[PDB]
Amino acid sequence: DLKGTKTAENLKQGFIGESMANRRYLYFAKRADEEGYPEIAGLLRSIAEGETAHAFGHLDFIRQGGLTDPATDKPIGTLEQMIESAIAGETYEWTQMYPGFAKVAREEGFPEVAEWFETLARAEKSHAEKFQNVLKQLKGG
Amino acid sequence: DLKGTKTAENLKQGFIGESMANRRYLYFAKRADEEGYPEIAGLLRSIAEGETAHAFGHLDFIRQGGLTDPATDKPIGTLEQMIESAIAGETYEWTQMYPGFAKVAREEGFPEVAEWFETLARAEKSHAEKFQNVLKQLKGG
Ligand SMILES: [Cl-]
Ligand SMILES: [Cl-]
Repeated sequence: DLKGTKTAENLKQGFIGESMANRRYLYFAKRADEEGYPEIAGLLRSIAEGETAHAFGHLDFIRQGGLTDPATDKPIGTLEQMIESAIAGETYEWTQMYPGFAKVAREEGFPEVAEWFETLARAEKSHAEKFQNVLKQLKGG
Repeated sequence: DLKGTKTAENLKQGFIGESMANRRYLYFAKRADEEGYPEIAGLLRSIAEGETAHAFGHLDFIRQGGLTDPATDKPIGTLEQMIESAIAGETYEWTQMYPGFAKVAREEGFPEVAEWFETLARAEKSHAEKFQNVLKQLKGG
């Protein structure tokens, strides 16, 4: 009964925010590492494990409710569906999103940012190919 | 020169998507684990390390450009700023976001989802307190 509800939206938003929180806190922990704050770094890493649990619990409800992947709007019920979601998102990123970001970065006078986005387009293409090979393995039984 | 540009927006969007990709792929790897696909699971985990590198590189450009944290719109130049960003986001989540999500979940007839959001409000309150104690440690020199 979750499809089309505000609660469906809120689970998706929760997933986005918890995902960012884990990345942010681990990035902050690396700064603590460099500067010599190991107890702060360790606390950041442990809090980040909390954010993993929160993100994964949001995804559990999203699937239990027949809602789609926050990133791709594809189903993620089965493992094969999960890999198809990965392929769809990767294809978008390597063919469309990162090339477009690189072009705009060049247009706006940020060539180093553009080369980073071009690196990421190539990297996401490789990810897409790896996930396509996974799907072939799963569909072959 | 990045402030107010499309490239600033694109770095922020890139960070969001890479953050979700790492969480998604690790969630998918746990399903592969359970079902008995260890080579798929290991590949998912390795691809997820790629997404960490991509997310962190987006954050590097965001900081090098004097842009704010995608999650909180607070600066993240210094370690103290990073902890202040964590406190701001956590305060929002525990006081405002998760309580509101829980109330809406109850209004819409999803009591189990509501109890999950109430658990997360309490958890984020604890995170906020831990980060406040970190900031006190840093400001005390
Ligand atoms: Cl420390
Ligand atoms: Cl396998």
